[PDB]
Amino acid sequence: PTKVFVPPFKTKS
Amino acid sequence: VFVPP
Amino acid sequence: IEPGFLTAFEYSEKRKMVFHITTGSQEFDKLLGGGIESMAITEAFGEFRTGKTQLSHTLCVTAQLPGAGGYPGGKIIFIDTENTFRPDRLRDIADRFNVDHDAVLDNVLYARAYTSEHQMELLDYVAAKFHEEAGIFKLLIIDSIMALFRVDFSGRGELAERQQKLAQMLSRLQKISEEYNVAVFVTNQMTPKKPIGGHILAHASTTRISLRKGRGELRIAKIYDSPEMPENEATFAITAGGIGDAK
Amino acid sequence: QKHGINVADIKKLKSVGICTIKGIQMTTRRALCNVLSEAKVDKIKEAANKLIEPGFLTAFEYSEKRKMVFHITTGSQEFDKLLGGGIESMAITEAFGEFRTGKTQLSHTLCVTAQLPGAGGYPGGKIIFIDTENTFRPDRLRDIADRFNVDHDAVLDNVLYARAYTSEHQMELLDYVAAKFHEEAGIFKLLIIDSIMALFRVDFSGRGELAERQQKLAQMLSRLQKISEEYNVAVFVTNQMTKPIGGHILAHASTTRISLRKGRGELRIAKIYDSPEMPENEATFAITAGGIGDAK
Amino acid sequence: IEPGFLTAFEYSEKRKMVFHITTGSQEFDKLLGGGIESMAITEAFGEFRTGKTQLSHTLCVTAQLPGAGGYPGGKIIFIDTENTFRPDRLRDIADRFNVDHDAVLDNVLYARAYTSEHQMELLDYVAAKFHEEAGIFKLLIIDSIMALFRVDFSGRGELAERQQKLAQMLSRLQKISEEYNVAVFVTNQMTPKKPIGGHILAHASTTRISLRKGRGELRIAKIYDSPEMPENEATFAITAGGIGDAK
Amino acid sequence: QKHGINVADIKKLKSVGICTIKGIQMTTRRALCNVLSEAKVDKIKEAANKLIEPGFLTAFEYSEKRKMVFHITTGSQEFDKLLGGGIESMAITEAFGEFRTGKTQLSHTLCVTAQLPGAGGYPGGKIIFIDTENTFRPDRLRDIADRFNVDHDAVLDNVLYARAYTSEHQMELLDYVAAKFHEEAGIFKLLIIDSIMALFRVDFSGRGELAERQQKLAQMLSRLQKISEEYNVAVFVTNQMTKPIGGHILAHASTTRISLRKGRGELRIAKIYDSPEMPENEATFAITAGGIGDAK
Ligand SMILES: [Cl-]
Ligand SMILES: [Cl-]
Ligand SMILES: [Cl-]
Ligand SMILES: [Cl-]
Ligand SMILES: [Mg+2]
Ligand SMILES: [Mg+2]
Repeated sequence: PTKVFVPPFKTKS
Repeated sequence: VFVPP
Repeated sequence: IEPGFLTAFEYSEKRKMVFHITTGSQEFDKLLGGGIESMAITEAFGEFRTGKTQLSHTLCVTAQLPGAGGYPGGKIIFIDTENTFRPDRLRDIADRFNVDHDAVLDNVLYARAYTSEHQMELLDYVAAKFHEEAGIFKLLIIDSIMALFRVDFSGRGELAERQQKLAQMLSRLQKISEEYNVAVFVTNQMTPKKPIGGHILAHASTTRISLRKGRGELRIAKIYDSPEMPENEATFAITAGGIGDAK
Repeated sequence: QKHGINVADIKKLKSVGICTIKGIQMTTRRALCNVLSEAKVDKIKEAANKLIEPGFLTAFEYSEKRKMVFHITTGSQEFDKLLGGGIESMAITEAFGEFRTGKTQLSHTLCVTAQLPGAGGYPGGKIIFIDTENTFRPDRLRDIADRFNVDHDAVLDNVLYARAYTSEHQMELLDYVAAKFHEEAGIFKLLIIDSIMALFRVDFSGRGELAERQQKLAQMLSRLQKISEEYNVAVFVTNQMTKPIGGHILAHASTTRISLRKGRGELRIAKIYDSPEMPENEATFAITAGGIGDAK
Repeated sequence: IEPGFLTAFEYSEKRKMVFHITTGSQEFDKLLGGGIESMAITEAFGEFRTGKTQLSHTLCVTAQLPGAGGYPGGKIIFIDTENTFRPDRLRDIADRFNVDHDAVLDNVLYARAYTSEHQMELLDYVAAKFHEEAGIFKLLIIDSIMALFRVDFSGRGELAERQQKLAQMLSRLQKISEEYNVAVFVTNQMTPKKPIGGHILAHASTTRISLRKGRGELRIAKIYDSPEMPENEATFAITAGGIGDAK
Repeated sequence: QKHGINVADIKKLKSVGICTIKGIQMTTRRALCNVLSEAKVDKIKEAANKLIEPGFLTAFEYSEKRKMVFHITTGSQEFDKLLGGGIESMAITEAFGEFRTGKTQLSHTLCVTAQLPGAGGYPGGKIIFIDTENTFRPDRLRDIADRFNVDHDAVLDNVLYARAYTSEHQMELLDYVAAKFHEEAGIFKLLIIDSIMALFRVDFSGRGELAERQQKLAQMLSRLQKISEEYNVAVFVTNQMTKPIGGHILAHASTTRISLRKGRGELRIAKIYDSPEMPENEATFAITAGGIGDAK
């Protein structure tokens, strides 16, 4: 599989 | 080859 | 070596991937056919009081948001020649779009260019970064595209090498936008009030936008060199939350 | 010796004085049989003409070549009447004007009309599109193919495309164009260059670099004329204005020059450049989602 | 090597062979002293609407017809720099003179010149062809003489080599006309309305004709730089059958 | 091999094609594991980034760098309001005007105010003063130190000074400035150059020598920006007028440009250069024996 972009909705960790 | 449409 | 040709069918498959990044203003987007287009260079110029920097900062956030036509959002590369990039400005824009500050800031890559040679070397790292995280980055911002070229070649005799170096960078920029399917947004200065760069910058840019002040706090965007008609113009507003629509 | 001329017979001409390839063809049949027989003189004169190529053919042989000349419809009957049938083969047709005028619409319309059988037994053929402006849009051809009731994928498969980023690259592309025409002989009928000169203004933006710009521009245009005439293809090029750019170099290379301008409302006008102010030198046409057409 | 001198008697014997090729118009011929003269370069210039191409095409047929002073007719060599030669045009002119189309077309040799260097190389093949079929060819047409020189040397610094190459071609052209007893007819462009080429072309040409539009469809031919007098002017007509006389 | 990359592992990349340092960093992690393990690829990619320095850091990392940005008070609250707190760090601030205006007063005042703890937790620090005009007067700092109630000898011990006699010497001094900032990390907070360009006009006083003047001037200013941003220091430079000198080179390098002019009587006015004619872009201040201050 490939790496998909995750929009900045969720706060980073 | 040319296929005329 | 055989650089070859590709059929218009193969080119159509490549163009089916073309996206637009919203400016934050629906009227401005209508003018651009959806927003800042990928596989193309969009240039915005005007006075310093106009929203060139506001549009640059707004795009840093809107490019990360899912949009029209299945646009999924992506990371951004910001090349700064003016020392104007302010991450604190992105926090207010992220608040408007209801998105996390640290997440917005983590998806923007930044570099200061101090010389025209350095600006060109940065494009080598940009291409390599796009090649690493394939399909991850969607926007390359260069604010501004030419100020360093005026600085490094400030003589009348050095204009020949300035034009050559400028054309070499712009042809590479077009190749990056088209090979990696990214929108390239660049800002420019003016010197009548005409944009700098002559035919070199006019040719490289697929869309050129003239920004000017309108009534009070409102702003007007127009396609440069286009006839004087209403469809070639759009009204927008500048707020703490970036480029938006008029009240 | 490649053709089959004897080793002992090639050294016979070196003694009397013949030492170059140009001296073989220029020496007459009346003086060649004094070193000799006319059977061997006709073999030495034929092999010299193969290598040297003087380019002399009778007007009858040229008429046989011109009988193959075709026209590619613009999509507008009025525009075609103005051009004597449309975009002519064995010739460069240049169209210039403002950005708002239909230079790109005519470029895209020709991508489809060149594939359609037309008047004078024109059978249709493939196209090569060289793009210097990043304006070619295959999606635009689908709407034009719909107007002519022809398959989208078939139209797109018959158009070859290349982006030129520099003037040097634009010239290198013409080497591949000639080779492609030589492969599928009689298959391709149109070569579009949109635009012909923007890269030349870009690469040579200095007053001192104008001498090399003119030389490189003239070298490309003379090659372009040779491609159009040797391979019997119509060459359609678009140009910018400042009057059209290119000076005498582009004016000479182009056999037909068309000035495009906006008319009443959405209508457009095409005129032969530098021609007298008369109605027969002008034509009215319309631009629609289906390309260049006639007025309502 | 001894290039030497020849007596005026020997030169008179050479000049006794001088002929004229009818233009198709008796009035135009009277002006030229019989028509296009051999052992000489005749230049015709004017606007594009004037009959420079009509005169070029008419001569392709009239040069093959027996004429005044025992002129027997002969073959023609047409060097085309404008892409204007049209054999179909000669068929209508051949019909006017009641001569076979294929026979007219077989007696005209044709070559396209794409560069000034190529135009000069073609003159080497022209001389060799004249030397092969001695006394067979009677006319060499160059339409046009200088357009390629303006094209190849379009800079102010390249004007010195342009003048040298132009003078080298024209001196060779005079030598071909005089050594092989052929009429050389060349067309030229204008840039007041004056012919291009300066003193170089003015010197090389023995007869210079200015062509202009007259009343309605009529045309006027005049000897260039000559005084304003009626004997230096002639009226002619242009029809589907070529250059002719007025109704 | 300096970092610790194996001798047999460095020659593995030479066989596939990697021969330069730029080809190591530009080759992706996806293509580097086809020659290999991702444990050794992360060691080859990290060591390449140490030597080559692409300069790419996220906007979060840049925000952490900008959180350290400070302002050095001018001594006038109105002037500070205009500047957003005062002379900003990681930036070049240029002040120009007539000789009678307070360019030298502001230079000398900053020599003292930069040592005083200020707003936003600014702790104070040492200063480097590069003098091209022979105008630096330590006795002037004693009167300003008296106004701020601070010891004279302590103020004078925290200011480093150098006279530049030529443009070449001025540039060489910037090499020693960078090294001094690198020694006492976080100790120095201000670099003053009074004046930035007078030596460049002097050394290149011909029309033909303007090309090398512009090159040398741009080289110094780009180095100056790098020093201000890498070492987090405020750079304050003074300039002459003819409009300020330096053209686009100095206008670009300076992030904030201040025009100083005389106001009513002994009062002075500071304005942001090239900004619109509005009151928020202007401020009134006074010049006293105690340096730059507010109006009575
Ligand atoms: Cl701005
Ligand atoms: Cl159009
Ligand atoms: Cl004509
Ligand atoms: Cl002062
Ligand atoms: Mg071009
Ligand atoms: Mg100085």
